[PDB]
Amino acid sequence: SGFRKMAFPSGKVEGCMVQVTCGTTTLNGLWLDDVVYCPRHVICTSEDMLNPNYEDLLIRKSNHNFLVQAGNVQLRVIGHSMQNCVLKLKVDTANPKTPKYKFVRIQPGQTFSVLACYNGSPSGVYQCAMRPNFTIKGSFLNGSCGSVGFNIDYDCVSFCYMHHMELPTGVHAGTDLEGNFYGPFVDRQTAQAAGTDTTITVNVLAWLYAAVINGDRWFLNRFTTTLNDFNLVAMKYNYEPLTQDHVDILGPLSAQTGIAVLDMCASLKELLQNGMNGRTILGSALLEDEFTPFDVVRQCS
Amino acid sequence: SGFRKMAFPSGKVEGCMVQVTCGTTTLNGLWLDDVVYCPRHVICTSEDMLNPNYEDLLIRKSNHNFLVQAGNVQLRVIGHSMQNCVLKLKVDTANPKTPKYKFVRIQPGQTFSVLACYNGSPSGVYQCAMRPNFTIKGSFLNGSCGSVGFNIDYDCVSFCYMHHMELPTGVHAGTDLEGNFYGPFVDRQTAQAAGTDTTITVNVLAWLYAAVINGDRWFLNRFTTTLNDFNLVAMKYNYEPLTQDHVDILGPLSAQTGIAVLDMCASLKELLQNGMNGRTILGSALLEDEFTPFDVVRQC
Ligand SMILES: Cc1cc(CNCCS(C)(=O)=O)ccc1Br
Ligand SMILES: [Cl-]
Ligand code: NA
Repeated sequence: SGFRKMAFPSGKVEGCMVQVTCGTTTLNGLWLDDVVYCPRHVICTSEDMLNPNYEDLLIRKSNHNFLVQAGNVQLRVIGHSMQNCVLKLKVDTANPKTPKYKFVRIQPGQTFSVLACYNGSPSGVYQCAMRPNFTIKGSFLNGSCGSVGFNIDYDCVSFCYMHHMELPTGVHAGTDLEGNFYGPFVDRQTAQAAGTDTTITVNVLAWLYAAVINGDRWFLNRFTTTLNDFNLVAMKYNYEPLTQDHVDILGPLSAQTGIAVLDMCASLKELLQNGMNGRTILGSALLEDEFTPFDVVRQCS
Repeated sequence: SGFRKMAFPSGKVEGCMVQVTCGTTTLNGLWLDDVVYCPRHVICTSEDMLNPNYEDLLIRKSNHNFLVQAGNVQLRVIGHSMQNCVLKLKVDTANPKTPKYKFVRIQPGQTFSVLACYNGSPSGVYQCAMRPNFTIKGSFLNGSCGSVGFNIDYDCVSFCYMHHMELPTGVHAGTDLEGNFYGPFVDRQTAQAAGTDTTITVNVLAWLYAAVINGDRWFLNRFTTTLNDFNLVAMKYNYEPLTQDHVDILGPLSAQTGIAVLDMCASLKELLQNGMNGRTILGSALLEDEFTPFDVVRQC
């Protein structure tokens, strides 16, 4: 037993991290087959970043303006193009460490592992959720840009995130690997704030199941409720609505414990109103919302 | 900006994880050069659980009683020996993925990454600390036995923990990679209980210094304290005594932030007295004790 914020093993992704330099800017790229993926803002000077014309800045650029380094080996760039906010550098050599992979776009509430890198060198792994306001509460210092987020499904790496920038509040904004932003953000130096964030209700519920599975049962009660009743409470506390689909995804956990989602919703309703009466759940004084139902089943079963 | 329980990249450890089978028992082994390290309890059955005579059970085994599997490849055992509570199976192939490594025994309060593994397949990675009572609050199911804890400093993997057992309170007990247990525990399923756990005071202080660095000052006060007065208070909340060693260790974070170690100690005494009054520090509504002074300087 025990319950921890757990990342996927990072090794299949560590094998894909390179350093990309354009002028004075250095950051991380993802090397898969014969292409290196990195944020297009690597082509910007600090002057450029206030109002960049990426079209113009890039036609002015050529292959030789890009220094790709895989540890102690220079990769030769033989092509360059832009997909949305991502720069694709074609290289002369396929990554012999390319895993089975696809590019996937995640939904808010979904979790993924982040390999934090500095100078194309993997430094840390941590599990994140994509927030309802499309930011992530990561840990990123300068040179972190181009760090990626991923899931593993058997042998297949699903790449879902690339880090572009930190917002004024300390939270982070990035794209999928096709360079589409998550959330209403642009890759320019400008005034950008995260929306007011919400709590991922289905994830809180999943985590209450994890707590019960690990013997932390105090908050259970004899009561049940309804989606409509609960959701008027949720909306009140800046919780996402619980849909019937959320209820069905918790299904397995509802079985293994005998606590039906609206049964557990009544526990949660009461924690939102009355609080934790001091106590903790899985060594947290907060209602944790960065474990999905899948995460709880995966780690506990 | 941001502050997260960050684990080390697990890749150098993933290339060393194999499956070890003996009798009907399967758990994880660590493949470094021509040696596979696993818990010696792999050679026990039901009737050997309470009072295993390990020297007696191991002399009755031949090399071919051990089935070592690295993915699809079967490894050939050519030798076995026991060092303390760890079994060392010699194999005919050196692991070509062996990273630079060492074995270190850590002290309570130190942090490390765990790679939780089942059937020699890595399942996930998380950060832990050695608690003052010599347990770890891990996440471990049946079959995770022989999973390892490590640090990675400057490309060298420092192995500091191998998982052996879960105690009745749901916390975890293991050995260093020389097979010596952390704490008073033994590889017998005889009744054992960990000491009352305590909060790692030096870690809480480092994490408060981290809060100040990332721009949180709400919990500072105008007070200072003597070391001795701080300990008389902190022990009433089951906090570990703070030593002059702990004070020296915080000197850098003190100098970085301009707050004296004993001023920060006054702030902690007040937080223990008041709680957080509906506020958070680095996103926590509790006082975090699984970040070391070193960890806070690395991540920040
Ligand atoms: C002493 C000890 C023995 C065991 C024996 N394995 C557990 C079940 S079985 C019959 O498959 O081996 C485990 C841990 C310790 Br600690
Ligand atoms: Cl140590
Ligand atoms: Na209930």
